[PDB]
Amino acid sequence: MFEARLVQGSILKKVLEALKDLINEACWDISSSGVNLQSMDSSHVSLVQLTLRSEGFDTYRCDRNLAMGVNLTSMSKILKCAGNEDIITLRAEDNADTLALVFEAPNQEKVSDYEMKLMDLDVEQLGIPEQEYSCVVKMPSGEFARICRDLSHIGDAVVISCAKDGVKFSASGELGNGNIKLSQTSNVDKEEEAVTIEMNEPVQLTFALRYLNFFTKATPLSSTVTLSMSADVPLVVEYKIADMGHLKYYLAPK
Amino acid sequence: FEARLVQGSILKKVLEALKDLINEACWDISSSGVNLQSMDSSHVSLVQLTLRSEGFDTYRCDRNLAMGVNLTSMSKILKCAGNEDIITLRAEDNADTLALVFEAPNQEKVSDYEMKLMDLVEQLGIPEQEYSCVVKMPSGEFARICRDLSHIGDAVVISCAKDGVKFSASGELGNGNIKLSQTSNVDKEEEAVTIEMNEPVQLTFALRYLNFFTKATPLSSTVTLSMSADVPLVVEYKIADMGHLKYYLAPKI
Amino acid sequence: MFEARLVQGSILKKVLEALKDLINEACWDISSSGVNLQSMDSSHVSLVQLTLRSEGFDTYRCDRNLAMGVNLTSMSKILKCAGNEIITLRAEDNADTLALVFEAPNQEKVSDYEMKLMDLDLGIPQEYSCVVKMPSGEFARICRDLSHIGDAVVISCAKDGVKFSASGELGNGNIKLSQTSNVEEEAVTIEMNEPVQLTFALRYLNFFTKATPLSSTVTLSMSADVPLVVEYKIADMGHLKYYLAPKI
Amino acid sequence: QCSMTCFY
Amino acid sequence: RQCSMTCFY
Ligand SMILES: *Cc1cccc(C*)c1
Ligand SMILES: *Cc1cccc(C*)c1
Repeated sequence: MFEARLVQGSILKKVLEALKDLINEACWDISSSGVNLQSMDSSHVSLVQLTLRSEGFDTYRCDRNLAMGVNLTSMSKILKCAGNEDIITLRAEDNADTLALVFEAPNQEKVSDYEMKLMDLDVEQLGIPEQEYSCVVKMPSGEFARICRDLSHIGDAVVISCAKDGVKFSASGELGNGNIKLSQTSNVDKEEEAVTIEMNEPVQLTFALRYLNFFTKATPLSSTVTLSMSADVPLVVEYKIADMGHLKYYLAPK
Repeated sequence: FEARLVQGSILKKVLEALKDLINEACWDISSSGVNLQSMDSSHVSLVQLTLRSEGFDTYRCDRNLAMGVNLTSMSKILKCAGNEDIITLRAEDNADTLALVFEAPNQEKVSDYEMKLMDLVEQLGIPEQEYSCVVKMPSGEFARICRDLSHIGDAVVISCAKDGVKFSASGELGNGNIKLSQTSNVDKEEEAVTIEMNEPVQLTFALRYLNFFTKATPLSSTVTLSMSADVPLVVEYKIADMGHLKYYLAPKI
Repeated sequence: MFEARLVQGSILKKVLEALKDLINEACWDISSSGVNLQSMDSSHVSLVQLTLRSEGFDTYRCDRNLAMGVNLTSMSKILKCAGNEIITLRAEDNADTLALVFEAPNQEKVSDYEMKLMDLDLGIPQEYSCVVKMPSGEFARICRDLSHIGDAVVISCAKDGVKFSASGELGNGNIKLSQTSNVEEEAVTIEMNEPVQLTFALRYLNFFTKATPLSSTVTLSMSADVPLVVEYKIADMGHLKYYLAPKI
Repeated sequence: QCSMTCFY
Repeated sequence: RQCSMTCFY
């Protein structure tokens, strides 16, 4: 008896557009705390941790722990029919094999009613210890999006080098070389337009750009992205879901 | 004949409406107006365009001329039209070519195109019928609903009653049910939903042809749907200060 | 060492987008006078002549003649990574790579790219019969418009107007611009010495059209049996000149 | 389904 | 290389 009413469905819309392309099949663990997704990709290179919390929904009601097998492509298609101001209602029965989506317009005159198939879950949900990282950059999401797009033309790999004074992105492909460098902002009149670095040990890591573009697709959710990297451990691309959850992407270095 | 029109955007929109669904049609020109009435390729749908004499800025016709036009070439030529260029459609008493003339008011540019006409137009009759259910909604909302439900399946199920219309699809990735309700406001030209129910209707239609009909959305702010059992669906658009487009499609049965 | 500092990178971006589709690999001749390109298209049909001069650049410094083999698509991508609002081209006396440095006026973001070169492997003469001076935008329209009617264009220059004509299997089209002038300015002006009636192919003029955002005015230069010259001037920095051989 | 020549 | 993935968790 899962029933979640949320009024700004844009968020739920955006999340789908974020995760539609990276993960094909996912498993939503529904509990009395919130909706939690944690999955990998085909070749086990990246990891996605989505967490939306009970206090964010306008009406959360859960009875038993539900394990739903979702096809995020079909689901993204169904929420494509969702208005950005539409109110979305997730619903399911304690044992049902179908998830019900209800899109309802602010002016109570249109009620779209969709029902998606669930499938057999078979996911190994490993744990990722929330840890303390050597380098932690906190920048606007738009410029990170820029840099990833720009450097995606040069090569298939990026080299992030965090130091004491600046963050540096570097690519080197079959058609040349590229080096973008962002620096520390002082006192800018916008909290979400500032770059700040918290260094404890300079880091020198090599990642793949395709998955960074995948992660970049989640840009409209937050104005600020946080990168967290350290030697030999994965990079954490984190977007805040304003007053409700978090989205976390992880990548294993070269 | 000779038809002078100042706001060519309208005619551009009409062509963009019918350019893609119907390829070649027949234009019956008379002293009353331009009349098009055609079918599609797979003989499923029907288009009825009517532009009236009073809408043109200078309309002059003498006798009924029946010219066979290929709306794709004409649509390209109307893509070549200037937005401020006063447009003159023209034709010779017996010539096999239709002339389009775009002319700038003050400037010095005159585009002059001449398209070849043709001659085969099996025009069936439309009894002036009374339909069981008649909904009048914004064209944008019909466009939305068709687009949205086009992702689920190839068919739509319209169920009209006294207070609300219901759209239903069932495809390879689920099912969908949209429902529109009545108006409660004092000013809602293209914001209100109204139903003219005499007997609730339950009809099954194809979504591809509805999207083809939908492409004509920027023409009018209001669409009128007309349904009855076993008879085709009537999707009607107003052409502001001229005529009308009426699309007919045969149900699934 | 070559070093060119430029403030309006919009120009260079526009140029790259212009010739990106016509030429695949090119020869950039950089000297102390300016950057000069002269190449043909696929199967060596039509000709492109780019000339940017040192006096246009904000900081020009050249030492030796540089001949760089560029893949204009890669350069177009790198200048797509360029903000429209400071661009630095650079190269070493013997280096096999061209360096692009994008820097914001306010010290915030500094992109540094270095592109690999490739391996390199006639003179441009005339007095023309008809010489038209029109806006580039209307040339763009008319070329596209008549490209919808047919694949070939017929320019007919006379004493009062230029005329464009196409003729395909579904009709014909004829646009005509005329020589209106007042005391109030004039918009289209022609320097005619003998009326011209010439037939060209529309695909290459549509190629030439991509250079429209460079200048607001294009100059057409035509004469019988000799190529058509489509010329756009760059704000005293240089010019782009396209040459196309007429039909028989 | 129904063709549109059934009708009219 | 490409580390894949856990390998790390
Ligand atoms: C041909 C035909 C007969 C009866 C009903 C329909 C919809 C079509
Ligand atoms: C870094 C690395 C090399 C080979 C295999 C794995 C999982 C990781």
